[PDB]
Amino acid sequence: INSALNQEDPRTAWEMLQGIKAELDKVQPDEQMTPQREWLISAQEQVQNQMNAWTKAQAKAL
Amino acid sequence: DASSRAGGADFLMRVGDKKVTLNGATTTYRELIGEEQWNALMVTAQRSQFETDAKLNEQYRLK
Amino acid sequence: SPMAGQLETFGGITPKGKGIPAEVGLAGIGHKQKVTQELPESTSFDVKG
Repeated sequence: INSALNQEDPRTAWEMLQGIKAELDKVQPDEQMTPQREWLISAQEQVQNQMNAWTKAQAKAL
Repeated sequence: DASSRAGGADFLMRVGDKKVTLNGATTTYRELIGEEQWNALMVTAQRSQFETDAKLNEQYRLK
Repeated sequence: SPMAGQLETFGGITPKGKGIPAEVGLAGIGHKQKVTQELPESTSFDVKG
């Protein structure tokens, strides 16, 4: 999860997080909230913040 | 049981205003339970949907 | 595709959930460009005597 949060492109980080969620679905095969799904929700929120900061730089360069 | 299921908040909110006779006294289901106990039950029923369903929590938090 | 339904249910938060494409999770997040193609115009010193 931490390596997926240290990517330069947020679009790659999002897909990496989706892959990690798919991996986790095989060890927690139910619907309740666990402290490990909170990890992934927080990671996705952080990736959204990173996308905001990334669009700053892209717009400035353009 | 109803506090731990989706849609149980609506059921409990509707049933709190209905009558029951126990020990020779006729009360409502909200009066039979305590006032603070009823408020705690309401909070549990409203918040349990986001603990027994990670999909809802993820959807709302991402929104 | 025969696997169009298996790909959408890949990466969900729960095994009954659906994965979120980046075009939807990151949708709406962006910044406008402050520079436009509205150029300044020059005027000629035209005196017809």
